[PDB]
Amino acid sequence: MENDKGQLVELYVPRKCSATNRIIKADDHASVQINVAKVDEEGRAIPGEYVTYALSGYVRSRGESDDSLNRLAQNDGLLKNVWSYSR
Amino acid sequence: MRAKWRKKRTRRLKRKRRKVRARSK
Amino acid sequence: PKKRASNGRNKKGRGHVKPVRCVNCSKSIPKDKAIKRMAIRNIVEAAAVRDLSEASVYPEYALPKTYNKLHYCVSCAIHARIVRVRSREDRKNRAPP
Amino acid sequence: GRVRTKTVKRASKALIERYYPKLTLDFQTNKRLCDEIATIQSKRLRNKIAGYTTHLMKRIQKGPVRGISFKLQEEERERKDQYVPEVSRSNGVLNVDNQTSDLVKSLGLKLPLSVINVSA
Amino acid sequence: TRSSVLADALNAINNAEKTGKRQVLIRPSSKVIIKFLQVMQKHGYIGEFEYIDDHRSGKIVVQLNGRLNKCGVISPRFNVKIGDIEKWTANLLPARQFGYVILTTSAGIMDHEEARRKHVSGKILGFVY
Amino acid sequence: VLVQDLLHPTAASEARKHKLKTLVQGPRSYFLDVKCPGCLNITTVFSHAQTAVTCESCSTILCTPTGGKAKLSEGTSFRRK
Amino acid sequence: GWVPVTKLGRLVKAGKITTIEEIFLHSLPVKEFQIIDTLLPGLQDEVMNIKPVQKQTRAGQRTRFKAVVVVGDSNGHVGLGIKTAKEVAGAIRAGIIIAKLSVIPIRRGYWGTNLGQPHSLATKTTGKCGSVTVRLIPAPRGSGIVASPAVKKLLQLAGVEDVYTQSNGKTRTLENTLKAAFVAIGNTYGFLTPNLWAEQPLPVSPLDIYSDEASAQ
Amino acid sequence: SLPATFDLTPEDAQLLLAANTHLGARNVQVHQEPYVFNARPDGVHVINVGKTWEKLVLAARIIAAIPNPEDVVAISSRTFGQRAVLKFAAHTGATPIAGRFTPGSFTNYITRSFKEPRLVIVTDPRSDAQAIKEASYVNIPVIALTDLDSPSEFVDVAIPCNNRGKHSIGLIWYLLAREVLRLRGALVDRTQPWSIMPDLYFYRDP
Amino acid sequence: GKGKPRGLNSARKLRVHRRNNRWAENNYKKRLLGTAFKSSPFGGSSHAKGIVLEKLGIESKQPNSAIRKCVRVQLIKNGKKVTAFVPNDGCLNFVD
RNA sequence: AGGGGAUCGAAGAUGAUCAGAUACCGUCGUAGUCUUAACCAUAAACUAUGCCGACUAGGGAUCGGGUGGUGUUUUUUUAAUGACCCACUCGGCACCUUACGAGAAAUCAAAGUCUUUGGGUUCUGGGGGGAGUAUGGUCGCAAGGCUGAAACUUAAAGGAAUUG
Ligand SMILES: [Mg+2]
Ligand SMILES: [Mg+2]
Ligand SMILES: [Mg+2]
Ligand SMILES: [Mg+2]
Ligand SMILES: [Mg+2]
Ligand SMILES: [Mg+2]
Ligand SMILES: [Mg+2]
Ligand SMILES: [Mg+2]
Ligand SMILES: [Mg+2]
Ligand SMILES: [Mg+2]
Ligand SMILES: [Mg+2]
Ligand SMILES: [Mg+2]
Ligand SMILES: [Mg+2]
Ligand SMILES: [Mg+2]
Ligand SMILES: [Mg+2]
Ligand SMILES: [Mg+2]
Ligand SMILES: [Mg+2]
Ligand SMILES: [Mg+2]
Ligand SMILES: [Zn+2]
Ligand SMILES: [Zn+2]
Repeated sequence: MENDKGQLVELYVPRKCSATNRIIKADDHASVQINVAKVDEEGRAIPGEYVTYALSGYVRSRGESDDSLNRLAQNDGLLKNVWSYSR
Repeated sequence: MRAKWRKKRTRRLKRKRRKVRARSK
Repeated sequence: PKKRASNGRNKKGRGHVKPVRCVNCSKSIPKDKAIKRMAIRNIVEAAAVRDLSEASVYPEYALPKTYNKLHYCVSCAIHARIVRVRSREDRKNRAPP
Repeated sequence: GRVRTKTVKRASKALIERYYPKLTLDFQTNKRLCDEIATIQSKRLRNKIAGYTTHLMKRIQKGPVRGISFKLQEEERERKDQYVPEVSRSNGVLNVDNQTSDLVKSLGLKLPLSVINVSA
Repeated sequence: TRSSVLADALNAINNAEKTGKRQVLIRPSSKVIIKFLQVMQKHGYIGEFEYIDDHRSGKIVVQLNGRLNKCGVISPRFNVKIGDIEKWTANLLPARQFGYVILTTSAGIMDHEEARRKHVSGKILGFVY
Repeated sequence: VLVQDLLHPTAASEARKHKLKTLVQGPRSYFLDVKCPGCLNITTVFSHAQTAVTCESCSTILCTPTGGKAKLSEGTSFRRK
Repeated sequence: GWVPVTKLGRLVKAGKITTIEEIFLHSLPVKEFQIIDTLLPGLQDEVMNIKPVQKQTRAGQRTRFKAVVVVGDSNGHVGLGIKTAKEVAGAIRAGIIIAKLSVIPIRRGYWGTNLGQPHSLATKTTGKCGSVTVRLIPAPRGSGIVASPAVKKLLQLAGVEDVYTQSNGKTRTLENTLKAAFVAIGNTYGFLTPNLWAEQPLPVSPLDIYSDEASAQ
Repeated sequence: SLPATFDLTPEDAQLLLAANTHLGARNVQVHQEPYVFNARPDGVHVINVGKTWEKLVLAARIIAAIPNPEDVVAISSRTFGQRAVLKFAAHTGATPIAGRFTPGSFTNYITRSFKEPRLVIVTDPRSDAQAIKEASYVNIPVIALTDLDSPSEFVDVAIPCNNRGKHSIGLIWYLLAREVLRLRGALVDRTQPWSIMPDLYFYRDP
Repeated sequence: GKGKPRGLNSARKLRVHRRNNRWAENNYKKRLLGTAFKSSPFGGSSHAKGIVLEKLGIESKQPNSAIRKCVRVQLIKNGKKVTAFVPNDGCLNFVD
């Protein structure tokens, strides 16, 4: 949200649901941001180094949080099978 | 008074003004 | 406001049933709004069962109960029978015991 | 009726919480402990209190009591934990359903076998 | 009976978006629905859509992102007098710096901004933002 | 649910939907060649019928109609398509 | 002395989080009012309204006092707090606090044309509470705040220079009106416009980066 | 982006089938689940144990990704989880909650049960619903042991198992722990059936 | 979708309907029926000059106890008889 | 206007009750209640919720129809039937649970998809009384139905929920 001359104006460009791309606003105290850790050879789990996702309070209320995550992590590489895109 | 009795009240009242007016036709 | 979704009592897809006469006051009341008890009981009673068997021909006989459907009128249902009156919530419960 | 007020019962809790070592099954000494460790304004209330911190003490020795947890118990249990020497791969093979086995066949490999069926 | 086949295809979209979905199937499609669908896509408010061909009137599968708050239809196709395009965008768009009135002119189904640049006007279909 | 392939639905969950609610709609009736070896020729019957279909030359009955699929008669034989 | 009892509280006092925009970014639940006191000290209290309410009891009539308070700077941060105690100053102490907790951001904007510093709104927004709906509309500069004296002060403290308003319903009930105007400017930062379509990497949480420098003992 | 050896071993499958973790629910069957796998006739559905193990891994991945391993709470008011969870928390960072939850533990600093974690493991979202509801007032991701009839409202990543009873719960909890340790961890290498008995995590007697 | 017609040719029905319903306006009806000119002691004009018939002592409604000094007036352009209050302390002493 | 007229029973008459008791309760019982041929056109005629069309969320029952199964049961010699069990699917009467959403609330799968306000169409309401009254027209054998004002008066009347 720039201004007259290129300068950045208006604080705070909010997070978004990785699932719906809706804005995750402040009073949305039901939203969630999962940190999934990257792992290296021989199972070591590398502290402070995550593949991360964010889900809106909406999606979680609707119970879609598990399925939505399933897709997301898997077509990113953390799952193998589980989720199907057909029904 | 009960509405239905008041509806009956004016039914009577009406039938009377129906009479009086008829004396004059 | 509206006090019940069954309104008075239980009729959805009909518009007219047919009055039964109340067993206790003779009041007419729709059949589906009736409040109904199957009063079954032995023709004898409590203590008479021994005296009955004993002063009889036959080995223990058989014994027959009396089967009587009962149709109360709401006010009659409340004044005695099944009624209490229940809280806003407990009202919703259709379970018998 | 001799049901104790809250002030008493509450004081027993708080005491047993932070002075379980010291204290005893005995009232008389539990009595005297109170004078040292805590401030009370009447002889009566102190007795009142101690006779109940005594009572509470007396059946803690025979298993825990809700409300009171002086950490020593939660660790006493955590060591006390252990069991087993059997498990539940003996003997022979795993008995599966038709479809369980198909679940096996359609993902993995090695598995002992055993069929079933069942009805309505 | 269906009066505006457009109205259904718009509504259906909005509902999916609101329910947080990513795709709608709509029925039964028309030339008009497609072109309206096409404008929305030109500006990002949906992704890819696809015409499946029943030997009937058609179905459409739309794939939507999430940048869509509303896509509505204007029920009578009111005539608009190029001077009064202003008044419309005002009544029913969120701000003057984005969002579109999309309408039907003699020179194609176009969003009001294109309509202005080309200098044509006409009747008014719905809108997007 | 929330995200899925409307365009490539699975054959089973497609097979179980209503005949007008599949992706593109089509019938799930079928035709067969039917024969009772008294003769040497086969007649073609619709899986559903309404008319009690008689064979080529012989007054015979082949099937009686029902509320849907015709019941083929007594001892016969058939092959779809 | 402070002594926080919050992962978030400790981190703030510990000078590890400098601005609320951070908190709003990760949508952190605030519980300790002193958070928004060190985090935003330019605030000013406003007692919007005070009404007597009363209750009947098995031995008494509890007439206590309800007070509505709005706090904010005049620079994009509001908070509306409603509390009822039986002393008036008591109701005003607590209300200010509650209103500090409720402190939220405003997305302000230009009526149209870039120029220098957002003076209005980014979109129209509606807020409803009870029967009242308050509808906020972008307006050219020097339009002012077109609103009734209560809502105008709320928009002012919230830091909006020019906006239009329309209201609907029994607006005479101040409690619902401000709560709806409060919802309305709150809604501005959940409105997705094309300038916010750009994907962002998803920032990392203060609760994890200063994991150590938070935490109980 | 896949480990390589973290495939589902034959001994684990054996492990799981013996515990009946794959034995689903009956007529009941929440629509929100493709974790299913063919209806075993007369009631029971069979649970895709691969996707079980595979969720479990993700669970573990997420769990041992909390900087301080203790604000990883394991709830279970279900007795069948109480013994298990206490054990889980023992072996890993994890603070435990067995027995009664007590409401106002995530909201309300004033409470003495007060936690403020970064993640919740939980065993029956029906029985332990207070925790799931509470956390969603305050931004806490929720890993959860679910079944074929469990409410997936506000639980991300469901470990699809069998809270019908017995060992399954314990089995999973053990496996959970057993994996969170094999990660940046105080453990080992390849197969390694692990020292600790799986029957340690179990509901006791009578 | 409830109510009114929407269509592009339904202008007439839309005007008629309004016409029909405007009648429930208390002020509109008074205007169009010419109630003013017809009822109402004045013509419909702002003031009216009349002649004093008797001085009244109207007793006030509850919850007020008083005697409101008034006058019976016969409007000149009219013959219409009307009663009117005489405002302020005394003033009835001025009329006759 | 005929027939019928067992029953229960406006009216009437009576026994009691009561300060009174034109009633409630008890008795007698006219009309009526039933039927034919004509009238009448109103009911809290109610779900106090117009109709057609789309979309939006879960669950177990049930009525009708249909499809599927090396299902159960009927014995004869196995079938064929029939009733039953499981899955699915149209269309019904409803209930359960949630609520994204709606509401002033009670509540509501519509009373949702509405100030981010437009799918098509019908009808009615515009503070309370005055009053469904007056008047005219029209229908009716009548009782009455439909249509249906004003003068004047008045600051409330009303809804839902809360505490007493
Ligand atoms: Mg005469
Ligand atoms: Mg009421
Ligand atoms: Mg009542
Ligand atoms: Mg009826
Ligand atoms: Mg005021
Ligand atoms: Mg009128
Ligand atoms: Mg006079
Ligand atoms: Mg003249
Ligand atoms: Mg008779
Ligand atoms: Mg009499
Ligand atoms: Mg008498
Ligand atoms: Mg009499
Ligand atoms: Mg009527
Ligand atoms: Mg009704
Ligand atoms: Mg349903
Ligand atoms: Mg069959
Ligand atoms: Mg007054
Ligand atoms: Mg009450
Ligand atoms: Zn009765
Ligand atoms: Zn033949």
